[PDB]
Amino acid sequence: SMAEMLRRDEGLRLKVYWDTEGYPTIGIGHLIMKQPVRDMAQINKVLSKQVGREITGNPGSITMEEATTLFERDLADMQRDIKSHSKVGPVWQAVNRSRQMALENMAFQMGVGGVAKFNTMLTAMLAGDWEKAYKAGRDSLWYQQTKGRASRVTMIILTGNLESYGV
Amino acid sequence: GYDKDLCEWSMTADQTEVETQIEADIMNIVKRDRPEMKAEVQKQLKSGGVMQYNYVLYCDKNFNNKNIIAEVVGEL
Repeated sequence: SMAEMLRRDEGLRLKVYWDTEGYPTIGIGHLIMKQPVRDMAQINKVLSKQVGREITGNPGSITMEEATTLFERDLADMQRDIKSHSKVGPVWQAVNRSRQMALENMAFQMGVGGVAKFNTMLTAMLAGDWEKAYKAGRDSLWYQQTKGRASRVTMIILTGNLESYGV
Repeated sequence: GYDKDLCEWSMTADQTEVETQIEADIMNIVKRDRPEMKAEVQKQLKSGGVMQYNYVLYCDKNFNNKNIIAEVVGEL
């Protein structure tokens, strides 16, 4: 499932942390704000609206159930946007579920617009040229910056199964 | 691996304390098993982050922490 896949790749936090670009994050890779904001009063205010109850603390916490709710909403927003995208959508419809999960994993990490930048990879996947797709994904700066996760994801694209996640 | 104490703590403690512990566990496993991967692991932790490994390291009984090196840098 995507929940077990993204829990592994994104970790699980019940208290805010800041990602490598400085953005406040919580749960399973849930971006609270798309600014590099350190203001806890601002962070708490936004997170309170997102989970449905007043968050206090420096930092405050959410419950495990709130983390799951945030993830389920995040995953649906992404899945909705990946099918509708004019470039990524056609590829998603043409590949099997394992490979859809690989594209959804990338979209969760970098956004659909980020996935849309892999023109050579996506063109190769639509053509069924999995070796060229694999090589294009591992040629990228994304592979150099998050090599463990990108190795797992590109291996799905190459092989068509989920063995790189132990499945 | 699973450790009840480290699991909940890594989910809730201050980020700097948690990432100090995560990096220490990872680097200790690198030095024990694959010392030549030290520079690559350090590079990957800086460019890719370290918080995300809290679940596999402390919350997942089915993940063998010896495999954390390949989790950070890819298949060996």
